[PDB]
Amino acid sequence: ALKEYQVVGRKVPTEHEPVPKLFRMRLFAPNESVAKSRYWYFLKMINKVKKATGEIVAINEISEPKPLKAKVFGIWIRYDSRSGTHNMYKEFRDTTRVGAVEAMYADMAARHRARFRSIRILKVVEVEKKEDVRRNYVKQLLNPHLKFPLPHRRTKKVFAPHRPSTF
Amino acid sequence: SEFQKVVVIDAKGHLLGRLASVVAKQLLGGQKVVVVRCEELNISGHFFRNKLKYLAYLRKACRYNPSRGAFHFRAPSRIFQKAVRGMLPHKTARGQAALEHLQAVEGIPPPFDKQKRVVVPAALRVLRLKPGRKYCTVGRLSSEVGWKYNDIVAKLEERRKVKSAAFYQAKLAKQKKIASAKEASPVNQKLSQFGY
Amino acid sequence: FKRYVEVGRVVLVTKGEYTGKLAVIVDIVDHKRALIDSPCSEFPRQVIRYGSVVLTHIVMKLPRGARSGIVAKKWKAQDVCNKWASSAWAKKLEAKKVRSQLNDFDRFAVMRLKKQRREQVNVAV
Amino acid sequence: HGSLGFLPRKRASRQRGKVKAFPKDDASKPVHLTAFLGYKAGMTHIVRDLDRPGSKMHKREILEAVTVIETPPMVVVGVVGYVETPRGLRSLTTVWAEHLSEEVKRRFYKNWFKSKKKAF
Amino acid sequence: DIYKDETLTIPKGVTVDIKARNVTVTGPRGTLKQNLRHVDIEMKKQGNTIKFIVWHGSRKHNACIRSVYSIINNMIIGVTQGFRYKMRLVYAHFPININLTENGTVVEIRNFLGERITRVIKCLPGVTVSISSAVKDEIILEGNSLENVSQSAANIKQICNVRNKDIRKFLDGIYVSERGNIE
Amino acid sequence: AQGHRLYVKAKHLSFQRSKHVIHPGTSIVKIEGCDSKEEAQFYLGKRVCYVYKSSKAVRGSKIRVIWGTIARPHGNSGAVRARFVHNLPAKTFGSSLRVMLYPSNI
RNA sequence: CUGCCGAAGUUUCCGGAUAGCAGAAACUCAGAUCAGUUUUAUGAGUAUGUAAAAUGAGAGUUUCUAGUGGGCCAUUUUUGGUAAGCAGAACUGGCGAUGCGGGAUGAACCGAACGUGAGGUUAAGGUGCCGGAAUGUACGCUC
RNA sequence: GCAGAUCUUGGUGGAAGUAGC
RNA sequence: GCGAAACCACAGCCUGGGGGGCCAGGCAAAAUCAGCGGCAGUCAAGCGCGACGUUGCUUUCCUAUCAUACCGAAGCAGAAUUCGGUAAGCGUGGGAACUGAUGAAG
RNA sequence: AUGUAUAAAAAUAGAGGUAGGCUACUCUCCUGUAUCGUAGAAGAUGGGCGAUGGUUGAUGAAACGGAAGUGUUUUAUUGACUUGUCCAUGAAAUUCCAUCGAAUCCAUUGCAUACGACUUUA
Repeated sequence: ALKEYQVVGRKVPTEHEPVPKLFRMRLFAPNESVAKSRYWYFLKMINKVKKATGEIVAINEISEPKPLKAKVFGIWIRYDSRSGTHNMYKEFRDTTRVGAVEAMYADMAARHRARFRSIRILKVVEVEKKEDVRRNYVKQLLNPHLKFPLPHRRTKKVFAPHRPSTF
Repeated sequence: SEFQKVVVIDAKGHLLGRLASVVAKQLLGGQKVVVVRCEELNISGHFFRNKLKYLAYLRKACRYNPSRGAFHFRAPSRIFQKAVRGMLPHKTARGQAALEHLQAVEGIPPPFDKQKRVVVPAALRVLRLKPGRKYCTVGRLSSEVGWKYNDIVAKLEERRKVKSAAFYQAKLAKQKKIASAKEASPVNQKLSQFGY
Repeated sequence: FKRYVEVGRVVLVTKGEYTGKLAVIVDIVDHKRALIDSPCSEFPRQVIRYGSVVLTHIVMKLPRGARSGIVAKKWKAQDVCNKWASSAWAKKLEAKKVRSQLNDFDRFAVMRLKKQRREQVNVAV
Repeated sequence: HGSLGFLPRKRASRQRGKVKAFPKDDASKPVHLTAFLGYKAGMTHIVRDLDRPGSKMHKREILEAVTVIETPPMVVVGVVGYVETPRGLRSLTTVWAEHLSEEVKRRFYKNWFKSKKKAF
Repeated sequence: DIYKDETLTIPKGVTVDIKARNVTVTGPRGTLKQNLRHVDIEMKKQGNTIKFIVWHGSRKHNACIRSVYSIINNMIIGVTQGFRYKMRLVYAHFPININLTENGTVVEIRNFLGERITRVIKCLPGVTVSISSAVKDEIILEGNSLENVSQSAANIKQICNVRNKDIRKFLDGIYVSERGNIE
Repeated sequence: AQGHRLYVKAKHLSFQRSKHVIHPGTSIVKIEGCDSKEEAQFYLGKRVCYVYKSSKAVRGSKIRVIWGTIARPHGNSGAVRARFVHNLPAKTFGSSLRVMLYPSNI
């Protein structure tokens, strides 16, 4: 599973710097020991505050306020390739930001075989307007007159007596 | 949930490598399996898919007294019997005693026409295969490699169906009498409250 | 004849903790997930997938994404319950739920029942 | 040793020529026979005209090397019947005639003159 | 996508039936039966039309959707209007013999470049060919199934196919010029 | 013979084993109708046997018996892991046992 | 016959040595006497060595006495190198003395170091059959 | 105190009723 | 009829993989006998070089067909010829216990 | 082996049945956790009420069933078993689970041939 964590932190204050700045991140992590490890990863590449200098101040979970409402998420990904160069924008349709990034990882694990550390997610925004959705298939599950038969049907205990209906 | 002393598995619509693995365990389990209509088994992949996978097996013979090489059997029954021969430890005393519990025949001989024909719901083609896929039929395949008995069995099986169809209407007319007699017994409708 | 996945389609949860409860679909979110609810309050609103549910033929008129009370309001007016029970599908599945609460002596009393029933083979010869 | 179709070189089993294949026929044709039995008298030679157009001896007289075969009238004594099976061609019933000569009754026996001659 | 639909209006033909997974297309000229196993596609009837639908699939199956739409339409053209094609022969020195037999099914062709080879062109089932009388060296072949009709004349085009000579100087031969409906 | 059979039909499956090391002191038993390792908690503790028929007759009959009980569930398919007073012979793979319903707790 | 301890397989000089590793007694000290270790401090141009904190553990002295200066690999620098390999110097380990689960069988791979047994639980690796264990669940791929 | 030294002495085998006279 | 001796870890089927034995396979019936292009220069895809370009001289097996079968292309009227393709089946560029004869037995 | 119970077929982007004259309408499927039989001192000995039914045995059979007919159906006749329903006597101290015809040798033959065999005759 996944659990989105709000993380903020700073460095140790010195006499030269009495008040360090505070930096907020909204990232995803299956537990909290990897959040406060990924947090020092992003902040080291951007703010150059090393792990031997900074400290962690607050970790909290962000449960989705409306998990019962369908939504569509536009997903900004910086992907670290074998050449280490990919900015990616991808849309997913589901209910929860926790659930989207799981599907984001899964698709990204198939077509582009991305690992854990090979991905640094950049920004996640609940895209709302229908004219901004830039994908054909996501658009088609959003027309009022949608319909389809069931796919992947299959309706122990081997040796069935009669033929399955499969209808 | 079956521990019959003998089971008859009608094989039309099944896959080869999945039925041969279901059967191979039930042989070692102690049962006595008969696989009828072995000629109408299916294999994933199009017609030429296993065709060169078996025409390659014909190119493989010993190079000492070539009447001692591999015996490439052409019958649809022995195609599947081969499939249940590598699945079993047929070099031990428990393998060659299991193999004589399996009787794999084509068509339906009369000793198994008049018995129940169970199917395997874990090896069927309409389940395990994506719709609109390429599949080849073994008995339609092995005819093109030497099994010269296609036109007889397709003729023979057609006669059995209409005879079995005639058997069915008499059986269907039988329970229509008891369909009336079931509700005619008044005790059914006021004492159905035990679920029945 | 072919049944489909609509808005407001009545379904039946076949694999889950609420196995066998009549629920109605609300909003289709994907090709594998959906929005589903039932007026029975023991069934909370939630996202069932299609691999662990079975469609039902009965359909019901409802706009998109109604709240639970309005689902119950439309359920009570268009009486899906006891419209499902009219079918022969419900007769077996409900009788499956009675023939499994049968104790030993009652499953012995059905022996008497079918012994009072077997000699009724007196028919028009 | 180059005609591998006739290899391996081992002796035959039946002293009598065994027919393996039989000609394809139809139900529209009248009933007729295929096989027979004869005996090797010996080789001889003949002379005969040649009514063959297009040959180098068209309408000429050419020697031909030939073979006379001693063929008696042939005694039918019953039938066998085949049904067609997925396992090949099985024989269903063997129906013989009423009476047999001692000659064919010698076929079933190894010592006909010693034994009780009680066949059939 | 999740749907791919294309519907053609059914004409006054006798049958637009697709029951039992077979194209039993019967019209005013006659009845035609064909196997419906090109692809697992949704043949749905709606009044005076038959709708072809490919729901929740990819392009590999979706590309075949228009083929059955054309194939049924091709069958509709044969059921309603039929097909009538005229093939034109070319003779320069040795005229090519042509004899229609078995109601025009067995085409006894000979004297192609004066050759003694007996060219027997057996027509496809359901097509009748005849030597057109209006224009010399013209053969008129008509039928309901255009696919069997078109392949037969192409086979006829492959029957007296020139070989072992220069195609420029040796130019007279069998050709097809008119390909149209019977109505 | 339908007014009898107060046991449950089973089949001795195999010894306990790894790929190369087999442990004939504890067996594997497949009970009929037990198709989950949570539905095998009902047959935990029952006294199973293995009845057969020898040629030479002792004490007025010929049928001999090897008793034993059931200790653990085994896997995700409703097999169990039994334990017999004499270890079952290795030539009884795929035989039939009886899972007697006692000591019954239901 | 059984039990206990148990190496080096490289030096340093000149086959002989000394040291080392393993050992036996005598005799030291319960201490800061140590430690294939990490801190903090001083310096030194992230690394370098030096001293007194953490952490563990009882340390030390000689005397007299066997075996041992083979190598096979794996580790990273590395200069000379080129069609292409490679050649060589140094570090670290294994194996030599070591059986066992996997890796289909293999010493150089993955786990793990062993009295005799019972019961449980795992590593590596696996759960369609051979083969003990999900034809499990989920999502995307492929003709 | 033996399993071994192309070990010493003694006894006996397979090759074989073969090679062969 | 007489009658050795050499020799003797135990041995005896093949394929592939680390040999007769190991692993995975093919299989497997007694008991016997007789044969056996480079250099220099200009560019410039793109990430100081840079591609395609441009300028200077110098027994059997295997197809990769040698004919036969079949076609494609060619200033191929025809003959004859050239090129290309399928094609190693048979002919006229390369590789290197086995077959007989008895035999018991469900 | 402790019931040794169960025979349409085809399809799955479908199937079977329901009027009517080739159809329209309606119904059914979507597991067999179904159907089928099941008590008796090892299935006791009697009596009643309801029924012409069920059950199996001895046959006399007849129709069938050939892809291995390893079997099915209609049964006359005879008989037991009749729990169909309702009442009467018995069970036990196993007093806490153990359960004559052929063939061959010898003979004969030559189509065969190293020995064997094969082929003739006897």
